Amino acid sequence: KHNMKAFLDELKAENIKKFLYNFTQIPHLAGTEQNFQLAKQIQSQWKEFGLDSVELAHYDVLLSYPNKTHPNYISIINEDGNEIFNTSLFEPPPPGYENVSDIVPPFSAFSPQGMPEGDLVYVNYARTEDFFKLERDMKINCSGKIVIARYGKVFRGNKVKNAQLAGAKGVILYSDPADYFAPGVKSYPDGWNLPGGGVQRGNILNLNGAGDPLTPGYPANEYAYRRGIAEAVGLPSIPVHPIGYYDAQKLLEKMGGSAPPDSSWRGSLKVPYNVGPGFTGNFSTQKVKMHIHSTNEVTRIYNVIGTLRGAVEPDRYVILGGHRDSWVFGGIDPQSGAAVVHEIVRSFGTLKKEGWRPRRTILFASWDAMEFGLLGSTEWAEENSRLLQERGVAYINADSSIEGNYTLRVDCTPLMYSLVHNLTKELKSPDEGFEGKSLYESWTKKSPSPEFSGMPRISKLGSGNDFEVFFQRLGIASGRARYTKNWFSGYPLYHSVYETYELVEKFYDPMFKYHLTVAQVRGGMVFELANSIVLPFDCRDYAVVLRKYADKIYSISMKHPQEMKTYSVSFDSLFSAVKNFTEIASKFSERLQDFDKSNPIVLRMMNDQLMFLERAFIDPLGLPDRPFYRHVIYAPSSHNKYAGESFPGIYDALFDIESKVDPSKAWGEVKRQIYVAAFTVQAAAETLSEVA
Amino acid sequence: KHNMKAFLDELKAENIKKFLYNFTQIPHLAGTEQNFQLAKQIQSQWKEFGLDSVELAHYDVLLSYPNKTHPNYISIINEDGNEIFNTSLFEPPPPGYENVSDIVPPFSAFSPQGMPEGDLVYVNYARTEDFFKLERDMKINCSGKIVIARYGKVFRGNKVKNAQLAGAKGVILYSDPADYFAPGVKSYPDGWNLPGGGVQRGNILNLNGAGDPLTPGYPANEYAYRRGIAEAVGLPSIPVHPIGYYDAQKLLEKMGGSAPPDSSWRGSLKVPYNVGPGFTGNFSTQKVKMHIHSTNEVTRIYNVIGTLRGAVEPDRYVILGGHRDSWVFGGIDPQSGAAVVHEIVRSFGTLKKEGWRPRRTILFASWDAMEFGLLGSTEWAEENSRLLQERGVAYINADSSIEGNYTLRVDCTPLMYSLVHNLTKELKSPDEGFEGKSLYESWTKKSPSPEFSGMPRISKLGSGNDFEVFFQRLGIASGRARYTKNWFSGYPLYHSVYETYELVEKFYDPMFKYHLTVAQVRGGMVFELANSIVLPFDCRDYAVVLRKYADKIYSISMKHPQEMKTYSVSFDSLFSAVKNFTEIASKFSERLQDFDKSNPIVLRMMNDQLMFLERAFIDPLGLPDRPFYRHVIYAPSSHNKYAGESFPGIYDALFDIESKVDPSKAWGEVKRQIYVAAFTVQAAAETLSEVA
Ligand SMILES: *[C@@H]1O[C@H](CO)[C@@H](O[C@@H]2O[C@H](CO)[C@@H](O[C@@H]3O[C@H](CO[C@H]4O[C@H](CO)[C@@H](O)[C@H](O)[C@@H]4O)[C@@H](O)[C@H](O[C@H]4O[C@H](CO)[C@@H](O)[C@H](O)[C@@H]4O)[C@@H]3O)[C@H](O)[C@H]2NC(C)=O)[C@H](O)[C@H]1NC(C)=O
Ligand SMILES: *[C@@H]1O[C@H](CO)[C@@H](O[C@@H]2O[C@H](CO)[C@@H](O[C@@H]3O[C@H](CO[C@H]4O[C@H](CO)[C@@H](O)[C@H](O)[C@@H]4O)[C@@H](O)[C@H](O[C@H]4O[C@H](CO)[C@@H](O)[C@H](O)[C@@H]4O)[C@@H]3O)[C@H](O)[C@H]2NC(C)=O)[C@H](O)[C@H]1NC(C)=O
Ligand SMILES: *[C@@H]1O[C@H](CO)[C@@H](O[C@@H]2O[C@H](CO)[C@@H](O[C@@H]3O[C@H](CO)[C@@H](O)[C@H](O[C@H]4O[C@H](CO)[C@@H](O)[C@H](O)[C@@H]4O)[C@@H]3O)[C@H](O)[C@H]2NC(C)=O)[C@H](O)[C@H]1NC(C)=O
Ligand SMILES: *[C@@H]1O[C@H](CO)[C@@H](O[C@@H]2O[C@H](CO)[C@@H](O[C@@H]3O[C@H](CO)[C@@H](O)[C@H](O[C@H]4O[C@H](CO)[C@@H](O)[C@H](O)[C@@H]4O)[C@@H]3O)[C@H](O)[C@H]2NC(C)=O)[C@H](O)[C@H]1NC(C)=O
Ligand SMILES: O=C(O)CC[C@H](NC(=O)N[C@@H](CCCC(=O)NCc1ccc(F)cc1)C(=O)O)C(=O)O
Ligand SMILES: O=C(O)CC[C@H](NC(=O)N[C@@H](CCCC(=O)NCc1ccc(F)cc1)C(=O)O)C(=O)O
Ligand SMILES: *[C@@H]1O[C@H](CO)[C@@H](O[C@@H]2O[C@H](CO)[C@@H](O)[C@H](O)[C@H]2NC(C)=O)[C@H](O)[C@H]1NC(C)=O
Ligand SMILES: *[C@@H]1O[C@H](CO)[C@@H](O[C@@H]2O[C@H](CO)[C@@H](O)[C@H](O)[C@H]2NC(C)=O)[C@H](O)[C@H]1NC(C)=O
Ligand SMILES: *[C@@H]1O[C@H](CO)[C@@H](O[C@@H]2O[C@H](CO)[C@@H](O)[C@H](O)[C@H]2NC(C)=O)[C@H](O)[C@H]1NC(C)=O
Ligand SMILES: *[C@@H]1O[C@H](CO)[C@@H](O[C@@H]2O[C@H](CO)[C@@H](O)[C@H](O)[C@H]2NC(C)=O)[C@H](O)[C@H]1NC(C)=O
Ligand SMILES: *[C@@H]1O[C@H](CO)[C@@H](O[C@@H]2O[C@H](CO)[C@@H](O)[C@H](O)[C@H]2NC(C)=O)[C@H](O)[C@H]1NC(C)=O
Ligand SMILES: *[C@@H]1O[C@H](CO)[C@@H](O[C@@H]2O[C@H](CO)[C@@H](O)[C@H](O)[C@H]2NC(C)=O)[C@H](O)[C@H]1NC(C)=O
Ligand SMILES: *[C@@H]1O[C@H](CO)[C@@H](O)[C@H](O)[C@H]1NC(C)=O
Ligand SMILES: *[C@@H]1O[C@H](CO)[C@@H](O)[C@H](O)[C@H]1NC(C)=O
Ligand SMILES: *[C@@H]1O[C@H](CO)[C@@H](O)[C@H](O)[C@H]1NC(C)=O
Ligand SMILES: *[C@@H]1O[C@H](CO)[C@@H](O)[C@H](O)[C@H]1NC(C)=O
Ligand SMILES: [Ca+2]
Ligand SMILES: [Ca+2]
Ligand SMILES: [Cl-]
Ligand SMILES: [Cl-]
Ligand SMILES: [Zn+2]
Ligand SMILES: [Zn+2]
Ligand SMILES: [Zn+2]
Ligand SMILES: [Zn+2]
Repeated sequence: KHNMKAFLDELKAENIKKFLYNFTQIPHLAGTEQNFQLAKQIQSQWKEFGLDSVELAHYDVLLSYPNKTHPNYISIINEDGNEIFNTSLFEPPPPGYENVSDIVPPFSAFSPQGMPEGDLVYVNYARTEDFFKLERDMKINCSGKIVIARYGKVFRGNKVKNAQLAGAKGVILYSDPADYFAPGVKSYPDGWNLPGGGVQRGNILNLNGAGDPLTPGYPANEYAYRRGIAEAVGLPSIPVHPIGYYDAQKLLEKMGGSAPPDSSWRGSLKVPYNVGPGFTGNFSTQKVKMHIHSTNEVTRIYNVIGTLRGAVEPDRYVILGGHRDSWVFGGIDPQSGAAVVHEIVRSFGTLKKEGWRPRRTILFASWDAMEFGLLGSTEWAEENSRLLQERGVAYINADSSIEGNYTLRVDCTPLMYSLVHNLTKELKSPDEGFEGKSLYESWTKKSPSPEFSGMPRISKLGSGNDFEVFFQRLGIASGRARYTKNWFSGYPLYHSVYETYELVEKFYDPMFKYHLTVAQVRGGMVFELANSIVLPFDCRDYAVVLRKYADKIYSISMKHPQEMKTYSVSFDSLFSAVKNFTEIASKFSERLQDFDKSNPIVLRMMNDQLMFLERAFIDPLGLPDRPFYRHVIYAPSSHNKYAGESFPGIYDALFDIESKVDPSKAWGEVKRQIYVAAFTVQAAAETLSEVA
Repeated sequence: KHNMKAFLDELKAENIKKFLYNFTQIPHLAGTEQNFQLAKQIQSQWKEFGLDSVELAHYDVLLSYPNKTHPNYISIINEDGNEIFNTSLFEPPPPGYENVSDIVPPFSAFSPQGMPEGDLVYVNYARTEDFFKLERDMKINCSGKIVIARYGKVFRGNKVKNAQLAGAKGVILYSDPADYFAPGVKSYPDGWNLPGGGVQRGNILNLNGAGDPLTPGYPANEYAYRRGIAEAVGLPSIPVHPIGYYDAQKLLEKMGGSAPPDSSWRGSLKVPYNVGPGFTGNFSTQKVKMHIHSTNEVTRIYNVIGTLRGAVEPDRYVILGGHRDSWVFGGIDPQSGAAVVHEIVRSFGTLKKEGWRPRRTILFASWDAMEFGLLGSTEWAEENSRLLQERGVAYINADSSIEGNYTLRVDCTPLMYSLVHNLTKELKSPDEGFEGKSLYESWTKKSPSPEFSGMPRISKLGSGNDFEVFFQRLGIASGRARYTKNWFSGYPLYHSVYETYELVEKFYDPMFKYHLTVAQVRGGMVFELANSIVLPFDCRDYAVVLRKYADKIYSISMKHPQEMKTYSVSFDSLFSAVKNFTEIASKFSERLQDFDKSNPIVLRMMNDQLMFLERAFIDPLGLPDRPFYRHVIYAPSSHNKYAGESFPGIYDALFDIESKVDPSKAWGEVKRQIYVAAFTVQAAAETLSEVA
C-alpha cells in the first residue's frame, strides 16, 4: 500500500551518500555562479523525481565578500610601524583540494572596512556577562581598544554587538582548542578536530529577523526600494576578522595588564590569558593593526521551490526547507541536510508516480544565502506571507543532518511533541547496542528529559536557522531534528575549509545510517503532517510548557521582592491565563476525539483551530525594538541568537533590572509585559473554545 | 419557506418606530448608569428574540465629562478683567424635556483644562488649506492666538490638530447657519434646522485607529497596564469648546485686522468675517477668555454581543454592529440605527424559532462609547482580533439609518458592489414617484455614478464610525448604508439636544418607511453574506477600482514632471501589479463559476480565497506613523478622518511635496510607497491564483 511505511522504506542510505558527494566537490558560496548552477541542477532533479512544479525564486540582496586583490589580515606592528607578525591569508587546503579555486578565505561577512590600530583587551567569549565582569568588577575600559574574543557559547553577532556597545574599535574572533579541539582526537585530515590553521567563517549581523538588510518587511524583488547603507538593518560599525589558534597564540602570548579573573576565562593555549589592555613591558609599545577591505554588494540569490499538490486540502501547506549555500564545501553544513531533503523528495516522487498524493500540499525548499543572515528563506516568506499565514500548517527545517554520532536532537514547538514521540517509537535505532530497539528508546536513554522520567529531551527553538521567519515572525508550527554529540559551540570543523565529504564519510557516518535515521525523522514528520486526517498537534502539550515558563519567569522576578511590593508587580493574570488555557485545551481535546468523524466541516474547523493555535501567539506589534520577533512565548535570546528564550518580553524587561536608573519606569515595563503575555495566552486559549 | 423574502417580509416599520421611541426618552451617554441599563434591556430582549447567546463585554476606558459644579464657558473680557459677555451654559431644552435631568451640556470631549486669554483669529473651517492660506498667502501668525473655526467639511479632531500645529492656544468651534441652517426651513421645534442656541457636541481626539487612549493594541480589561496621560494616544494639547451661532455672532462681530480673503471664507451671519488678529479699534484692548474644567476619567463601558450560530459554517462570522451611546437623546444618532438592528435581530429570531439557522454565524453588536472615539468596537476587536482575522467574513455597520429623506447612500468595499446592486434591484423603492419601482432604479436616478451610466454612486469607506477597526486595522470586508439628503457636514441637529424622537417622527420619516428600507438593505446584506453558498463578493470589482486609484495617484505625481525625471519616479510596477490583479481575478472568477459544485472543499477554498482577499491588503507594519491603519488601498484621510483616501501611503508622500526642504528624501519616500503598494496589490492578486 501507499502509507508511511512505504515512504520510509524507499529512503536509502546509499542515495544520501551519492547526493552528498555530488553536492560537495566544489564551493557553493551564496551569490556565486557555482551555487546558481547547483540550484538549476536541483530544480531539474526535483522535476525528474516527480514534483508537480519546481521554480526558482530569486531576489537581489546585500551580500559581503573579501577583496581578491586586497586581502584581509591582522598584524602586530612595532613602534616604527613595521609589521612584525601577520595572520594567515588562507587556510591550508585539505588533501586533494589544494588546486580547488574559489575557496573564499576566512572573513567575517558584513564587516566594514578599516585599518584600526590599538591595544588588545581579551574578553573571553564576549558574552554580556563577560563584559559585565570587565567593566563592573575588573574596571577595565574597552573604549578605543581592539578586543580579542574566543568563539563559542553564543552567536558571533551577539559578541560583536556587545564589543561595539563596550566602545571597542575592532574585534578579533578566534577558535580556542578548549572549545574546538576534542581531547584524544586527531586534527583533520587524520581525525575530526580543528587544526591550528583552521578558521571559522560566519556573518556578524544583528538582523533580529529582518532578512535582507536593505528591504526589511518586503521582498527584495526587481522594483524594490532599498535603504541606503547608513539606514540598513543589522550591520556592524567596527571591523571584525576571524583567526585560527596558531595565529591567536601569537597575539595572546604577549598580553599583559590584569590577570584572568578565574579559570572560566582560560582556554587551552600556553598563554596566561591576561585581559590587558596591551602587552607586557618589553612589548608595551607594540600594537595590533587590522586590515579589512571586504565589500558589501547587492547580489542575486536563488531559492528552489518544489510543489507536490495535495489531493484533498491543496490549500494547506507543509514545508520542508533547508539551505544550499555553503561557506566552502559544506560537507556537513548544509549538504548533509540537503542530501537528506533530496532523498525525501525522491521517495515522495516515487509514491506520486504510482498514483499517490498526500492529503495536503507539500512544499520543498532549497534556500539560498542562509549563511549571510537567513536571507533566502526570509525574502521568500516576505513575498508569500499572506499565503503562509492563512495556509501554513507546519515548517520542518533541514540544515545539517549530523553534528555528532551519539543520539538524536530535536527542537520544536510543543504542538509537535506527541508527533515526535510517536514517530520515533516506530523507527529503528541506528545506535550500537540498540539493535532491534526503537529510536525512542535509544534517544530517551542517551538524552533523558530533565522533567519527566521515561521521556527524551526536546528543546525549544532558538534561532540562527531558516525556520526563524516561519516560527517567530509568522507563527507557523516549526521543528528541526539532527544527530548530535554527547552534551551552541558547534563541531570542531564548523564553517571551515576542512568540512568536506571525506570528513563525513571517514569520521562521522561511514554507513550513512545516521543520515538515514534523520531522513526518516524529518520525512516521517512531513508525511504525518501532510497526510493525517486530523492534524497531529496536541494543544495540551502547550498548556504544560506555558506553566513551566510562567513558573520560571515568576521565579526570576521574585529575586526582587521589595520592588514587587513597591510597584505592585503581580503575575496573577499570567497564571490565570495559563490555567484557562489548560482547561480550554483539555475540553478541545475531548471534542477532537469525540466529534462526528463523518463531518468534514467540523473536522476542518478543528484542523483550522489546530493550525491557527501557533498563529495566535503572534503579536502584530512585535517585541520591543524587534518588530520581526512577533511570537510572545518564544524569541531568540537578546544575548545569544542561537538560544530560545521563553516569555521574552518579560525576560528582557527583568534582565539586569537592578542596574536601571529609574526603577519605577523599569518595573512599569515589567508589568506591561506581564499584561501583554497574559492577554496573548488567554487570546490563544479562546481560539480553542467552541466557535459559536 | 425560509428564504430572504421571509426574512425581509417579517421586518415592520411600526416595530422600528416603537423601538426608536423606547430608546430615546432619556439620555444614554457612555459611561452613565442610564446607558448600562439600556445595555441590560437590549441583552434581555435579544435573548427573548431567540439569539443563542447574548453577553455584555465590558472595558474600562478613558472618557471625558464636564465638571457639574464648575461649568465650561467663554467670555469677552475688557481691559480691567471684567467679563462683559458670556457664552451659554446649556442649550435651551426642547418642548416637554425642560425637566429631563442629566443632559450633558455642550463640550468638546477630551479637551484639557485651562483658562487661556488672548486675541481671536478666524480660520474658516480650520482645514489644512485654510491654514496654508493664513500662513503662506496672508502672512497671519496664529501662534499664541485663540482660533475660532466653523464646524463643517472635515472631522473636528482634524481642525484641532491643525490649530495646534499652527501654535494656537485654544480653539472655539461654532455652527454657522451657512452650514447648519437650510434655507426655507424652520428652527426646531417647528422644523429640522439648528436654532441659534443649539450646539454640536463631539470628541476632538486624533486616535488614528488606536481605540482607548491608554491601551493601544490591547483590550482595556481588568488587568490592563495603562499609559500615563502624558503618553496617551490622541489627546489635544489646547482647550477647545463648541458654541452656537447666537454666541458666535457676539465673538465675531467685533473682529478686525485683515478682511476675509474671498467669499468661501464668509458664512451667513451679519458680520464681516474678518480674520483678525483681534478686535477693531474701539475694542482692541478686549480679549477672549476660555474656561474649561472638564476631566478625563477611566470609566466602565458595555458592549452587547449576540450570537446566532451557523448551521454549516459556525466558524465564519458575519457581523452587524452599531453603537448605542448617544450625546443626549440620540433620536437620529444612533438610535435610528439601533432600532433597525433591534428589528433585524427580531426578524432573524422569528425564523430561528421556526427551525431555521443561517449557514454562517451571525454576530450582532450594540457598541458603547462610540462617541468618545470608537472605543467599544475597537476594544472588543482588540480582544478578539485572532478570531476575527481568521474567521471574519464581513462587517455591516448600523449607525444612523437616516440623515435625510431623498435617496440611499452606500459606502463599502468593492467586494460588495455586486451584492448591493443585486439586492437593491429586489427591494421596493419607498420614494414618492417611484411606486412600484425598485430601490435600485430610484437610487440610480437620484444618485448616478460619476463613472458609469445606469449605475448608482457607491463611495469608498472613510472613517469616524465603528467599522474602522474591522476594515482599516483587520481587513474584514465592510459596508454601510443609510438614507440621505440631496448632495461630511451633517444634518443640522447633529449632536445637539434637539435630536429627538419628535425630530424623526415629525420631520424625517413619519411613516418609518425610510427606516424600513434601510433595515431591508442592511439586513438583506447580512442575510446574503451569512447564507449564500458561495460568498457574495466579486473580486473583479476590486480590479476595476484599483486601476482608477492607480490612474488618480499617477496623475497627482505628474504635476511634478521635473522631479519625476530627476529622481526616476516610476509607477510602472503599480500598473503592472494592477494588470496582474485584473488577469488573475478574471481567471479566479471563471473557476468560481465552473468549479465542481458538489465539492465542499473546493468551495471552501474558494470561500476562504474570497474571505481572505480583503485581508491581503493589510500590511502588518501599518502606514507611516499610523500603525493601526494597515490597509494599503484605503485609509482615512490625514486631513479629514471622515473621508476615505486611496493609496494613502503614496498620497501622503506626495502631499505638499513642493514645500519639503529635502526633495531627494521626499521623492525617495514616494518611491518607497509605490513599491509597498505595487507589492501589496501583487500579493493580494496571488492569493487568488491556484493554491498549488
Ligand atoms: C480566566 O477565565 C475566567 C473565566 O472562567 C475569567 O474570569 C473573568 O475574570 C474577570 C476578572 O478579571 C471577571 O471580571 C469581573 O466581571 C464582573 C462582571 O461579571 C459579570 O458580568 C459580565 C459582563 O459584564 C459577565 O461576562 C460575567 O459572566 C458576570 O455575569 C465585574 O463586576 C467585575 O468588576 C468588579 O470587580 C473588580 C475587581 O474587584 C473591580 O476592579 C471593578 O471595579 C468592579 O467592581 C470584574 O470586571 C469576569 O466576570 C470573569 N468572567 C467569568 C467568570 O466568566 C478570567 O479573566 C480569565 N483570565 C484571563 C487572564 O483572562
Ligand atoms: C506581473 O506578473 C508578471 C508575470 O506574468 C511578472 O513578471 C515577472 O517580471 C519580472 C520583472 O520585474 C521578471 O523578472 C526577470 O526574471 C528573469 C528570470 O526569469 C526567468 O527565471 C525565473 C526564476 O529565476 C522564472 O520565474 C521566469 O519564469 C523566467 O524563466 C531575470 O533574468 C530578470 O533579471 C534581468 O533583467 C532585469 C531587468 O532588465 C535586470 O535588472 C537584472 O539585473 C537581470 O539582468 C528579471 O528578474 C520575471 O521573470 C517575470 N515573471 C514571469 C514572466 O513569469 C510581473 O513581475 C508582475 N508584476 C508585479 C508588480 O509583480
Ligand atoms: C500518539 O499516539 C497516542 C497513542 O496511540 C495517541 O493517543 C491516542 O489517540 C487515540 C485517537 O484519538 C485515542 O483514542 C480515542 O480515545 C477516546 C476514549 O477512549 C475514544 O472516545 C475515541 O473514540 C472516538 O474516535 C475513534 C477513532 O479515533 C472512533 O473509532 C470512535 O467511534 C470514537 O469516535 C478514541 O478511541 C487514545 O485514547 C489516545 N491514547 C492516549 C492519549 O494515551 C496520540 O493521539 C498520538 N499523537 C498524535 C499527535 O497523533
Ligand atoms: C448578481 O446577479 C448577477 C446576475 O444574476 C450574478 O451574475 C450571474 O451569476 C451566475 C452564477 O454564477 C452566472 O451564471 C454562470 O454562468 C456561466 C456561463 O454562462 C455558467 O458556466 C455557470 O454554470 C455553472 O454553475 C451553475 C450554477 O450557478 C450550474 O448550474 C452549472 O452546471 C455550471 O456548473 C453559471 O450559469 C451568470 O453568468 C452571471 N451573470 C452575469 C455576470 O451577468 C452575480 O453573481 C450576482 N452577484 C452576486 C455577488 O451574487
Ligand atoms: O545569520 C544567522 O542567523 C545564522 C547563520 C549561520 N547559522 C548556523 O551556522 N547555524 C548552525 C549552527 C548551530 C548553532 C546551534 O546552536 N544549534 C543548535 C541546534 C539545536 C538543535 C538542532 F536540531 C540543531 C541545532 C545550525 O543551526 O546548524 C551562522 O550561525 O553563522
Ligand atoms: O471619534 C470618531 O472617530 C467619530 C465619532 C463621531 N462619529 C460620528 O458622529 N459619525 C457620524 C457623522 C457623519 C460624518 C460623515 O461624514 N458621514 C459620511 C457617511 C457616508 C455614508 C454613509 F452611509 C454614512 C455616513 C456618522 O458616521 O454617522 C464623531 O464624528 O463625533
Ligand atoms: C552531480 O549530479 C548531476 C546529476 O547527475 C550531474 O549533472 C549531470 O551531468 C551530466 C554529465 O555532465 C549531464 O549530461 C547532465 O545534464 C547533468 N544533469 C543535471 C545537471 O541535471 C553532475 O555532473 C554531478 N556533479 C558532480 C560534481 O559529480
Ligand atoms: C579591491 O582592491 C583593489 C586593489 O587595491 C582595488 O583596485 C584599485 O582601485 C584603485 C581606485 O579605487 C585604483 O587606482 C587601483 O589601480 C586599483 N588597483 C588594482 C590592482 O586594480 C579595488 O577597487 C577593490 N575592489 C573593490 C572595492 O571592490
Ligand atoms: C606583513 O605583511 C606586510 C604587507 O605585505 C609586509 O609589509 C610590507 O613589506 C614590503 C616589503 O618589505 C614593503 O614594501 C611594504 O611597504 C610593506 N607594507 C606595509 C603595509 O607595511 C610585512 O613585511 C609582513 N610581515 C611579515 C613578518 O611577514
Ligand atoms: C422600553 O422597553 C422595555 C421593554 O419593554 C421596557 O422595560 C420593561 O419595563 C417593564 C415595566 O417597567 C418591566 O416589567 C420589564 O422588566 C422591562 N423589560 C426589560 C428591561 O427587558 C422599558 O420600560 C421601555 N422604556 C421606555 C422609556 O418606554
Ligand atoms: C469640579 O469642580 C469643583 C468646584 O470648583 C471641585 O470641587 C472643589 O475642589 C477643591 C479642591 O480641589 C475644594 O477645596 C473645594 O471646596 C471644592 N468645591 C466644592 C464646591 O465642592 C472639584 O474638584 C471638581 N471636580 C473634578 C476635578 O472632578
Ligand atoms: C460672566 O460670568 C462670570 C462668572 O460667573 C461673572 O463674573 C462674576 O461676577 C460675580 C458677581 O458680579 C463676581 O463676584 C465674580 O468675581 C465674577 N467672576 C469672574 C470670574 O469674573 C460675570 O458677571 C458674567 N458676565 C455677564 C455679562 O453676565
Ligand atoms: C572609557 O574611556 C574613555 C576615554 O578614553 C571615556 O570616554 C569613557 O568614559 C571611559 N569610561 C570609564 C573610565 O569608565
Ligand atoms: C563516533 O562514535 C564513536 C563511539 O562512541 C566515538 O568514539 C567517535 O568520537 C564518534 N565520532 C564523531 C565524529 O563524533
Ligand atoms: C509667530 O509668532 C511667534 C512670536 O510670538 C514666533 O515664535 C514665530 O516664529 C512666529 N512666526 C512667524 C512670524 O512666521
Ligand atoms: C423630506 O422630503 C421633502 C420632499 O422632497 C423635503 O421638502 C423635506 O425637506 C424633507 N425633509 C427632510 C428632513 O429632509
Ligand atoms: Ca526584505
Ligand atoms: Ca485598547
Ligand atoms: Cl536543522
Ligand atoms: Cl452607518
Ligand atoms: Zn547551515
Ligand atoms: Zn552554517
Ligand atoms: Zn453615531
Ligand atoms: Zn455621533
